[PDB]
Amino acid sequence: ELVDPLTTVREQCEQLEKCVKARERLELCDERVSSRSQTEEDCTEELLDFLHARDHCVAHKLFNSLK
Amino acid sequence: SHTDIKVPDFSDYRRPEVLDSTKSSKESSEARKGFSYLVTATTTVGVAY
Amino acid sequence: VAPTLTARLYSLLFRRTSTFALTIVVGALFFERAFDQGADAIYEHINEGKLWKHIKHKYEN
Amino acid sequence: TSDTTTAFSSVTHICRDVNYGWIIRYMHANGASMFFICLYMHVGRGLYYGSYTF
Amino acid sequence: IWGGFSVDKATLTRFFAFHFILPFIIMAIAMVHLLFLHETGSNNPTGISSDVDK
Amino acid sequence: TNIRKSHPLMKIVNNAFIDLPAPSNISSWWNFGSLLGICLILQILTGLFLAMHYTSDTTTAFSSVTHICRDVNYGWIIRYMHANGASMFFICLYMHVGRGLYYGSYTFLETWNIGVILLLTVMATAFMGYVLPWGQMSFWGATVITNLLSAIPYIGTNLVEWIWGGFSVDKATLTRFFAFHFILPFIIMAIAMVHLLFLHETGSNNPTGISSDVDKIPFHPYYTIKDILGALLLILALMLLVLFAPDLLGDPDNYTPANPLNTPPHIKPEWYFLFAYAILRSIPNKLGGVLALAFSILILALIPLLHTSKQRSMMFRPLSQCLFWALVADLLTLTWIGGQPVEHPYITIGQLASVLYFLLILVLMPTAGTIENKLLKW
Amino acid sequence: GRQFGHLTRVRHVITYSLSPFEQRAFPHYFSKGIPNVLRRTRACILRVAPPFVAFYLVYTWGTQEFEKSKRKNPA
Amino acid sequence: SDLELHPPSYPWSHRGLLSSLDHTSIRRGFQVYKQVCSSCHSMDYVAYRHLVGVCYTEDEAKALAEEVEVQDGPNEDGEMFMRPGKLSDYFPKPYPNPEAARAANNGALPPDLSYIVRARHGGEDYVFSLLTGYCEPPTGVSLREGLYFNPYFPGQAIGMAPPIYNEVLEFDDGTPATMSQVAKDVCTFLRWAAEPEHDHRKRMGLKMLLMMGLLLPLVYAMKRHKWSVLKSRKLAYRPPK
Ligand SMILES: CCCCCCCCCCCCCCCCC[C@@H](O)O[C@H](CO[C@H](O)CCCCCCCCCCCCCCC)COP(=O)(O)OCC[N+](C)(C)C
Ligand code: HEC
Ligand code: HEC
Ligand code: HEC
Ligand code: HEC
Ligand SMILES: CO/C(=C/C(N)=O)[C@H](C)[C@H](/C=C/c1csc(-c2csc([C@@H](C)/C=C/C=C/C(C)C)n2)n1)OC
Repeated sequence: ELVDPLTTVREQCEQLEKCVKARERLELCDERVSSRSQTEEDCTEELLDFLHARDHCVAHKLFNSLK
Repeated sequence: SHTDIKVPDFSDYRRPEVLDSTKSSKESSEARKGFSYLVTATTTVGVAY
Repeated sequence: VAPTLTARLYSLLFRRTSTFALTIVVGALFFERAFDQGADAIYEHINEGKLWKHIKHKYEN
Repeated sequence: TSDTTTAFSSVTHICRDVNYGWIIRYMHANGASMFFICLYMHVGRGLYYGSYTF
Repeated sequence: IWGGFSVDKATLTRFFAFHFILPFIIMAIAMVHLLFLHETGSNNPTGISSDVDK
Repeated sequence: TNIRKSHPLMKIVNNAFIDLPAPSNISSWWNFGSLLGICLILQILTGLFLAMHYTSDTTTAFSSVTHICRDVNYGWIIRYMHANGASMFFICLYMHVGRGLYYGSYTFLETWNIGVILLLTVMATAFMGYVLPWGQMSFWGATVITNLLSAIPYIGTNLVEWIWGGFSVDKATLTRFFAFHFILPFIIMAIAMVHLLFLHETGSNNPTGISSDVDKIPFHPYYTIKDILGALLLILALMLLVLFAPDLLGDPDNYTPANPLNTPPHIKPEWYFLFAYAILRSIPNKLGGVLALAFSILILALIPLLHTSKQRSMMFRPLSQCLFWALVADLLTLTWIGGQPVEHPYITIGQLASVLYFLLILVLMPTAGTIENKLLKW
Repeated sequence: GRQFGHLTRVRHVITYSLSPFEQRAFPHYFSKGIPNVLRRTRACILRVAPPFVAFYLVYTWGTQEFEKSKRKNPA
Repeated sequence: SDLELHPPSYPWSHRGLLSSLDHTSIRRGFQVYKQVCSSCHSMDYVAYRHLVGVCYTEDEAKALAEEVEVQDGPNEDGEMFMRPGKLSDYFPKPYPNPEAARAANNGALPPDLSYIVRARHGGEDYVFSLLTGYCEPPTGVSLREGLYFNPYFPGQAIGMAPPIYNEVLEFDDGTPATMSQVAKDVCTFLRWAAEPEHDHRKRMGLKMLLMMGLLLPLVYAMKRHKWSVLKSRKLAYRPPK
């Protein structure tokens, strides 16, 4: 039931050259904020970097077969 | 001395209908005014719209 | 196009400023028709069916 | 103000609330007809004295 | 001139705009009035020319 | 003899727009004078047709503007014609002042100083103009500029409150600004005709800066048709801006009604105030800020006193040409920076460009002219 | 204001003009115009371009220094 | 946090350099306002009559208008009564004053929805990006539970709860009511409910371009011929003796 084109083509977007690269530095920020005591060197930054690379790709193909 | 004053050659600028020194300009005056006045008539028509 | 169409257009219409004016005003009326809808038809082709004028018959009593 | 809702009230606001607004308001209203008495004198004089020939 | 079928909302504001501009046009027309006038100078009570006593 | 020459109305028109002895060689740079006149008239005819449906009170100011765009037949075009014409009027002002500097036109003292007063007045107009919609930018832009007047030594607060009609940019201020914005374009027109009077007393300057009395041609048909073509280009530039990108130059904040409590993150002038905003924001002091903003425009009244060159125009002056384009590129910098927040890279280079504007006009270009004179052994 | 016949003294200069109906409006529009336009550009590029390049690079550096400043790198 | 992220550039059927709005999708987007965003979001500048000729017909618009109670002007008795919706009625005000929006919508104040694709930088792309680009909070930062989380929101946190989930209605004429569809249509409606004239300006703009394309060479030709007397003039200096 219900096949959303966003998440169908978002999987092609997450699987891109510059995209995974921006998740690598997000994960290394993840396993350092979670790993340390009580820091404030948080990962709101790296989150937005991934979504920059991802949503750039989203726009290119999204509208192809939308009724 | 004023008899040396010839008008410089205009061939470079002359409309082709009046390049021949042996040809009457009257033959082509109608057609030549036509073009420049058509341009104007078309212009005003465009402005009018 | 024997004594040129522009020559006969000059001698018949352009000579007197009266017939020159009359040609413009008669011409401005003709041109307004051929251009308004003539350019609207080109506006139709770039928006083939996405306009309400094309949809029309889908919701008719 | 120029709208139906506030037109009448702004005029009152001028007279009542605005400092010396009542004088400005009546200076205008009376000047309007003062302008007319001068217009009438001026046209009348033109007729009487044949100034109209200009 | 109404902006509708009666003297409505549109008419008040519209009349305001015209009442703002018209006194300026008046002033411009009043300076031409003075131009044409100075071309002869004033008339006088007698209607005889006053060039001999200016 | 000739009706067009001797009639006390047609005579005045003939000697200004028809038989006027004009230079044979005036550039497309001379077109902006007429194009300003077109701009001024265009603003009047859109302005009036806008003033017919617009209300002056806080309660209805924003809504009447919407009412125009949405409900009033072809009101949306009139509205955007106005808004875009306002800045089109500014590009012409900038071209026109620039040309005056480049070509040494400023040497006509009276006609040039009147032009400075024209500039201040057209800018005083547009600043009062943008407040009228009563958007967020209308209010806070109005607030930011007026508050500067609190700095004038002993006379400070009493002045700002007098222009305010209260203790903030309130109800009184909107309607008051409307009245001033209605009248000022007419005063502009009157000052613009004196501008043209003083000008016709010498005739135009030309690209060379040498006198053209030896090669004058009649303003009709040559400049009638050159101005006709030039106006067609203005309508193109104004109408591409209106029928394709009506808000490109516009700030989105002005599309939400004014809130005197909630103040927006960026305080962005319309592009034509950005260079001046930059000059003002760069200096930390209150008194000094306003006095630098004032100086940023009143400086043009000094340029003639600081003509040092034996030649009139920059046409044959290479060092001065470089120093001129330095002024244009520097003004392009002040513009871009004005539309940026007061954070790290922008404080420094913005302050730096400010010093350069003044050092360039007040010192640098007056020196180039002395050197340029010396190189010609003059 | 000044009018023709009062402007200045000029002696010994003949001027030959032609009617617009006898001549073409665009004599050699591209064959002379393009040679001219490059010639006009070459005449001014070293006088107009250098401050604009200097602005452009200040603009591109300045904006790149703006964003690459507020993000951190240590704690 | 203060540091931002910007919308991409979704290729709308009207953000093309000359192209009109998709009229079928202005329709769908009205519904996405009608039973979803009508309960916290004002649209004070759009009336029912505006929908006529655009998306719906004369009947359909009246039929949609009659669907709610409007407070009509005082009767003879002196009290305000309630009547069915007419064509000339404004879109329903959910809150009597924006202070009621504060107390009855989780602390925060929801903005007016007419002129929304023109009051936020990036326009409809931004609203589409805020609507469609919903995600879970990042590490290090805890969202205060009276506020949600969106990357496209300037402050990253704050306010709005998202009703853009799959199928909040079935679309009138054979259309799958997905996430990307239900977000697209509102935006394609809110463009129209910010700039209605959209189609006309672009229609006029084409006529302007075609007019100028005819006029600009023709006026230039008028200028050149007039100027030609000067542009071909020959000088000769003949000093005496
Ligand atoms: C001021 C703010 C507006 C900005 C406008 C800028 C845009 C430019 C448009 C400005 C208009 C310029 C017009 C273009 C100039 C062309 C010259 C034109 O006026 O023709 C002249 C003469 O004018 C025309 O002949 C008059 C024709 C009249 C046509 C009707 C015009 C439409 C108006 C409708 C009239 C009805 C009144 C409305 C009643 C409600 C001279 O013609 P000419 O090139 O030297 O040829 C000589 C004539 N010959 C052939 C006989 C020898
Ligand atoms: C139906 C599909 C819609 C659409 C198109 C939008 N909303 Fe809402 N919204 C609500 C609240 C409380 C806020 C304020 C949050 C804050 O403080 O910013 C909002 C915010 C918006 C926005 C503004 C965000 C922005 O662009 O900056 C927009 C564009 C928007 N919404 C569109 C509350 C509600 C709500 C009740 C809880 C419902 C239902 C909707 N929103 C639905 C919609
Ligand atoms: C058609 C009637 C008419 C009206 C109305 C009129 N003028 Fe005059 N005006 C004249 C005439 C005629 C004269 C010549 C009088 C003379 O010199 O005897 C004149 C004279 C004057 C004078 C010179 C002083 C004088 O009285 O002779 C001034 C100033 C004046 N007009 C301004 C105005 C102003 C201002 C208005 C209002 C806008 C106006 N006039 C209204 C026709 C009139
Ligand atoms: C101080 C800057 C200044 C400003 C601002 C200015 N003028 Fe001028 N203007 C001049 C000077 C100086 C000249 C002389 C130019 C020349 O002949 O080379 C001039 C020339 C003109 C011309 C004749 C055509 C031409 O371009 O040479 C007109 C018309 C014009 N001005 C009108 C205006 C209008 C309208 C305004 C806007 C209200 C205005 N000017 C703004 C100083 C300026
Ligand atoms: C007939 C009076 C009138 C004249 C003349 C006038 N305007 Fe306006 N202008 C208005 C009104 C009313 C508004 C408010 C409606 C609006 O914003 O469209 C306004 C709006 C403006 C705006 C705000 C633009 C916007 O929509 O964002 C600016 C800027 C402006 N005018 C500048 C000018 C300039 C510059 C002049 C010429 C010196 C001028 N106006 C001529 C009445 C006038
Ligand atoms: C009303 O607010 C705004 C208007 C706009 N058109 O951009 C901007 C949003 C605003 C204005 C910026 C700004 C910068 S600079 C300036 C200005 C206004 S006024 C002026 C002087 C030079 C003119 C004085 C004239 C005096 C005569 C009355 C004698 N400069 N305004 O940004 C804060």
